[PDB]
Amino acid sequence: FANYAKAGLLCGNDGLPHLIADPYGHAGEVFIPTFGFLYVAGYIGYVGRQYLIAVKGEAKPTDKEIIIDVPLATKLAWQGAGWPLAAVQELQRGTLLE
Amino acid sequence: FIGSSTNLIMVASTTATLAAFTIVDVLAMGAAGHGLGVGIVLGL
Amino acid sequence: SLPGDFGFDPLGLLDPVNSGGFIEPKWLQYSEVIHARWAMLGAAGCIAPEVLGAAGLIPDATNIKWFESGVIPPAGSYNGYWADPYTIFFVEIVAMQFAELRRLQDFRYPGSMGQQYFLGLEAIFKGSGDAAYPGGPFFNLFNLGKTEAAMKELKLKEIKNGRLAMLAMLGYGAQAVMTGKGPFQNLVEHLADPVNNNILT
Amino acid sequence: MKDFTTYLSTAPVIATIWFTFTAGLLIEINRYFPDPLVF
Amino acid sequence: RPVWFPGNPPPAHLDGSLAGDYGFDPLFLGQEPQTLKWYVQAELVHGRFAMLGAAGIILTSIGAKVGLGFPEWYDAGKVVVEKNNIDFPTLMVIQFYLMGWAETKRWYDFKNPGSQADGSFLGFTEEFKGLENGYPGGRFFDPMGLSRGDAAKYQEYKQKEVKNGRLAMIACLGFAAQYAATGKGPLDNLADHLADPNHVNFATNGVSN
Amino acid sequence: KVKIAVDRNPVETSFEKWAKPGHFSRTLSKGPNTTTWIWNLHADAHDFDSHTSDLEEISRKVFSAHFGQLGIIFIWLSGMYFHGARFSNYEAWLSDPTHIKPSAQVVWPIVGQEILNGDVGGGFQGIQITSGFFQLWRASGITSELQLYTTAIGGLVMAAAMFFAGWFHYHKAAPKLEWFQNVESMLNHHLGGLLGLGSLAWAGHQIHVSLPVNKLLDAGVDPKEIPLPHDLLLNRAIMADLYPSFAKGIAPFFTLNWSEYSDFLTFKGGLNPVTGGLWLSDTAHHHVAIAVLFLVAGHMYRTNWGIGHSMKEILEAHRGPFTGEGHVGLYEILTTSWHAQLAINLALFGSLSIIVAHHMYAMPPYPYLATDYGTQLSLFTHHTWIGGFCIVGAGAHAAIFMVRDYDPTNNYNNLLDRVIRHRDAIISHLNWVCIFLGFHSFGLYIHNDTMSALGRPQDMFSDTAIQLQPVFAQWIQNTHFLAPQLTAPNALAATSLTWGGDLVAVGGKVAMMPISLGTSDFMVHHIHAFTIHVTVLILLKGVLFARSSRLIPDKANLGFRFPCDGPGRGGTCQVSAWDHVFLGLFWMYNSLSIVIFHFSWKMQSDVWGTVTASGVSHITGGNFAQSANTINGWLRDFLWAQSSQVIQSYGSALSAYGLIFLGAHFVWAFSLMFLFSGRGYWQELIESIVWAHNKLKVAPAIQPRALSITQGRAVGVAHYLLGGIATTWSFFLARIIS
Ligand SMILES: CC1=C[C@H](O)CC(C)(C)[C@H]1/C=C/C(C)=C/C=C/C(C)=C/C=C/C=C(C)/C=C/C=C(C)/C=C/C1=C(C)C[C@H](O)CC1(C)C
Ligand SMILES: CC1=C[C@H](O)CC(C)(C)[C@H]1/C=C/C(C)=C/C=C/C(C)=C/C=C/C=C(C)/C=C/C=C(C)/C=C/C1=C(C)C[C@H](O)CC1(C)C
Ligand SMILES: CC1=C(/C=C/C(C)=C/C=C/C(C)=C/C=C/C=C(C)/C=C/C=C(C)/C=C/C2=C(C)CCCC2(C)C)C(C)(C)CCC1
Ligand SMILES: CC1=C(/C=C/C(C)=C/C=C/C(C)=C\C=C\C=C(C)\C=C\C=C(C)\C=C\C2=C(C)CCCC2(C)C)C(C)(C)CCC1
Repeated sequence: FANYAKAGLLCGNDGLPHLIADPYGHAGEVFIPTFGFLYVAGYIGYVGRQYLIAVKGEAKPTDKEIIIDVPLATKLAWQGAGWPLAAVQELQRGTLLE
Repeated sequence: FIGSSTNLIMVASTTATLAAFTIVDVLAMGAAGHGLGVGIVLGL
Repeated sequence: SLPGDFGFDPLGLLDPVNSGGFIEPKWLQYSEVIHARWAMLGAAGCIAPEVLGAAGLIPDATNIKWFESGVIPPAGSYNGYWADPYTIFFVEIVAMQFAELRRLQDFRYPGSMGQQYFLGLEAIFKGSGDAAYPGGPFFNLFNLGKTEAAMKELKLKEIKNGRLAMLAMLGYGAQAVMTGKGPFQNLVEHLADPVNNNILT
Repeated sequence: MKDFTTYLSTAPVIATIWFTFTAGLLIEINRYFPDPLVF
Repeated sequence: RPVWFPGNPPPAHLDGSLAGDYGFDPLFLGQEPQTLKWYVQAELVHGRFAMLGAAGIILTSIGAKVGLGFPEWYDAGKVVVEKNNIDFPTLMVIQFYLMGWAETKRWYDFKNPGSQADGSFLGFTEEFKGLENGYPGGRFFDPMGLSRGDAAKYQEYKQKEVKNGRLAMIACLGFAAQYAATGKGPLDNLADHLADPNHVNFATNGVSN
Repeated sequence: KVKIAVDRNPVETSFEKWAKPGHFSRTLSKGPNTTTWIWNLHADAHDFDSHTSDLEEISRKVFSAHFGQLGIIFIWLSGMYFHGARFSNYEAWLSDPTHIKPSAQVVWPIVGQEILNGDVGGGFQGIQITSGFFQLWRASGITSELQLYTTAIGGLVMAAAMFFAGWFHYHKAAPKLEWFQNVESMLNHHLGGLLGLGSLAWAGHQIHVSLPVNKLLDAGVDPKEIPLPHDLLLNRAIMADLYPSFAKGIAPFFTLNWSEYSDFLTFKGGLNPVTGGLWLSDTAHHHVAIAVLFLVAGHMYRTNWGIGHSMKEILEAHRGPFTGEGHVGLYEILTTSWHAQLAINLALFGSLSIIVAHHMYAMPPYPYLATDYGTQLSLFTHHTWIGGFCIVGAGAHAAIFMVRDYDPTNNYNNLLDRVIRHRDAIISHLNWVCIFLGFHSFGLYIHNDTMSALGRPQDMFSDTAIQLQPVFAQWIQNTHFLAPQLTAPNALAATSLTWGGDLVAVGGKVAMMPISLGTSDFMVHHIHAFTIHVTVLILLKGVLFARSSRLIPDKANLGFRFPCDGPGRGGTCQVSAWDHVFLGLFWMYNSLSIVIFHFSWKMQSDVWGTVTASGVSHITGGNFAQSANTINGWLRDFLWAQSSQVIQSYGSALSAYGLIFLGAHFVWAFSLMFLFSGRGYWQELIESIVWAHNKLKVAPAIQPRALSITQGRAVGVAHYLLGGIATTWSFFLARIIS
């Protein structure tokens, strides 16, 4: 309770903290977290993209969806840290779309 | 122990059932007479 | 081919057609013998104090029943020992680990225990092709059964003293649970009044 | 053990060795930073 | 040749070529030859740290059991810290830097034979060579040059080193499981056992452990 | 010549096949092209008959599979003991049963879950268990946790041994077909060793450990102060003191003076008044008799000596005029088909688990069982379920035999043939009887609802207005309470208080009391009997026409598990035996659900409650007889009124039940998506989504495919059951605990 009073959330006639979702009194409620997600989700997605494409050219790709090449994935895992800088550059370059 | 109405009946029921022969027949009709006799003693 | 064969197998165990695991001719002749050899140790070992003590050679302390020695604490434990019964059981485990597993490695590989050094004894522990009957200067110092005939008969002699001593142990136990006395106190009391000191009583 | 490791790198095994990791991580962070509605 | 479990033959992947090779990998861990090249260094370092550590306790402990000055290995970290000027967090961080450096360089010799050899450092070229996975040698690691002496003389030491290594690793963990079960120093655990060995065992207090 | 036959080392033990999913079939071994592969390999994982034609390999697989199962179950049993030792209130519970709630689960302190650790007594904070272990433990004579720990470690070892056993008997020493076919020997050994020596040795535990320790506890003496159960063995002075006949030892046994053992081997019946459970003495004598019965029974069949019956002989003997050749051919079937055996065994197990529920309902065999209403409702509902499922399974496999194993040419059987030749009469008659039953059961409730709505209570089916008395049942109840006087003289009280009088109560709560039977009970039983008959209709129809019908004569070739044979013949949706099992599961759920609702309402209204000044206040005040005659009464007096405690369970220890209450509705409703739809839609949906993937170069190699029609049905029924059952589960437990 003390740590929402220090955070300074808006509490209604209910007595419960409601949230603010547009602009700057209450940025951290949604506006910051929001990026958090789009990053880590974009991270997961782009790693998964770089895996499936990296397999694609190897006779039978379907085996690598099941008996997953772990040491391939764990290298793509770290590579997928800087993904928006790659994701942008790939949209530029024009290898992003079929 | 070789005396009472418990034993008198047990020995009578065994020799009666056996009279009605290799290895397998004796242990069967012996367990018949004992399978018989026990109820007579726990009865009377 | 096995000694002690008087043809007694109601339960088709030694039948070699489609055998597996521990229902193996080679295996069971082994067990029976090692069983025999232990059983004879236990038979003579369980009674000896009760006898020799009664004989008045052994002091008042030592002259205990077999189950009062500290094997089964609730039935009685001894005191006057080099140590407690658990500091013993460890000295046992290490030894019986060595001397049972070695014996397993002759069973598993005939030649083995001959090659890999063991303080000069590796020379001794060569085996005899037959597992149960290893021999050599360690386990046959007097080179007895010098002929194939005299051996086969000694192998006859062994199994029968054994089988007897195994039943004797089945004796001393089943006897001790019902009596609550040692099978030598049971024997002398049975010499004194055969019909009063009995199962039926 | 080339074979044993391929099995450990099977889909259902990886998923589980991955989820116990990203579950712990989220239980862990909720311990030392308890009860978040901001950050 | 001699083996861990006499009679049972040793597994193929063990040649009798490596120091302390007694056909012992009952769990097929070090089968793929690279993953064993990795374990032969873990084992060496583990044993070298364990040896320094065992020598490290075995001398403090007699030093404490010879004159009432030195502290017991358990409560001898705080005694170093509190008494003397120094802090914990920084040591722990300083350590991590130096050990970090020292390791991160050994780290890139496992994957690359003669990597750090390139002089890419302080011009020190020939001192950071390969040689043999586990023995780096040169003027630093083997100053006296037993490394560059004789074929047999050095082969026998590999043997000595791994064995002492494996005994110190045991020894160390006893120190650690003996303080635990009895709450005393390893020359109080040793004095109590010499005076009355038949009674002062595990059988008393030290359970199955 | 019944003998030990084994193959040596039939299968090597390296991980070469682990690393190859779907090794077991030539089809799946090729790998996945589509995602359907993934499902198939789990679907057919245990289906050994389709893998191989060799009955040997199948036979080796099946029990090793059973050793694995038994290992798992031991590990499970190990679990409960350990927690009962480590994380429980049992010692606190072994000192004031009445005022401590049984608990053997603790939550960790994170994420608000702490609230689940409720005020359960004995100075311990936790989850109240309803498994009934605490009473088992008291019945077994367990006094301290240490004992529970030791039992736990033993179960873990046994788990290891069973796992070892299962690897062994497949990889080192796999038994030969001959072996598995020694039915007479198997039967004899299972009857005499397993059941016989099992209950004999147990009865040993009961006579040497349970009976003494129980009397001292019921006496009231502190459990810590109670002598240890081995000292009862070596000091029989304590046993002599507790029951006198021990002084004479095993002499009265051999001399046939058994009447001297009347101290601890009784026939009293009723309940122990101080504990609300059956006499342990009755139970000890029960197991003693049963052991002898089974032991002698297990010496019926011929083995390695002339003596004994042969199964085939008894079967071939038993024939008559109406049936023709009768039982002939059945032995050969039941020695070559696992499915047929599975079918038999599931029917009778299932039936057994339900009779176990009832008999445990009516005759609480454990201490302070009866008065732990949570435990009693949990156990009866549980055991009623698993029975339910097993019975449907019996039907399923019966059909599987019917399709895959039946071969008249090779293995002829006439009973079966005659059954097949008049199936139409059987199914038509079952149809009729079911419509009958449906009308004259449901119709009665609708009639009542209408009369009640139209203001005509005097015209209703009820004790007040209409009387439909259970005259037979009342007769049998009459005969049961008068039996101890006439037909069972040596028996002191009745088997159960729900027949006799003598209302026995413990700790101010009702343990048991006479159950009145009126019109409402007349109703619900006939509903049941309706539901069972419908379920039987579906499943029997399924099994009898599995092979062929008028629509699809060659159904047998198409399989046990298959969707349809197209929109032809007017449309052939759900023709397969599987689909019958499918629909059978829903009706089974229906039937079983009314039973447990019947149980819960019955118990709270007419039986359970508190005991005041020479009088009884029931939990729901005897509303049953008057309310359960209309649908509205269930809707309101049972559902609506009782759901109160679950719906406000928030903010408490019971809140998890509210969460599971909602979650189970969710999952139930979620099933309907699968049940109501078809994969045609889903596959096109998937076409569009796949487009989207391909557009961004994120298409999978394993081609995404909608579930099969069959899988859609399986997922549907599974989520339907899980949702329904879990909702009733959260309901009862929160209700009865609060
Ligand atoms: C063969 C056959 C055939 C067909 O087919 C069928 C049938 C008939 C069934 C089968 C069977 C038979 C039989 C019965 C057998 C038996 C055996 C035995 C009993 C053994 C023992 C065996 C036994 C044994 C070894 C034993 C041993 C022992 C010992 C060492 C002892 C020790 C001791 C001593 C001294 C002292 C201390 O204080 C104590 C102790 C520690 C204790
Ligand atoms: C190897 C070798 C080598 C080289 O070359 C040479 C040499 C050295 C000589 C050798 C050695 C040897 C040896 C060691 C031996 C041993 C033996 C024994 C001990 C036996 C026993 C043996 C033993 C035995 C039989 C035993 C038996 C017993 C019996 C019957 C018993 C009886 C009884 C009973 C039950 C009961 C009662 O109440 C009592 C009585 C009456 C008492
Ligand atoms: C009647 C009859 C018959 C037969 C039948 C039979 C075949 C029967 C059988 C029966 C049997 C076959 C039985 C058995 C039984 C057994 C038992 C009853 C057991 C018991 C046990 C116990 C109680 C023990 C205990 C102990 C002691 C006391 C001490 C030490 C330890 C021991 C554990 C050993 C015939 C057909 C001929 C004819 C017609 C009629
Ligand atoms: C700010 C904000 C807001 C608003 C927002 C909005 C209004 C938005 C819009 C938006 C939009 C209007 C969007 C659009 C989009 C488009 C497109 C066209 C997309 C695309 C995508 C893609 C192409 C992706 C890719 C990828 C990646 C990158 C990674 C992972 C994998 C993947 C392949 C998925 C709110 C108030 C709510 C809250 C607060 C803040």
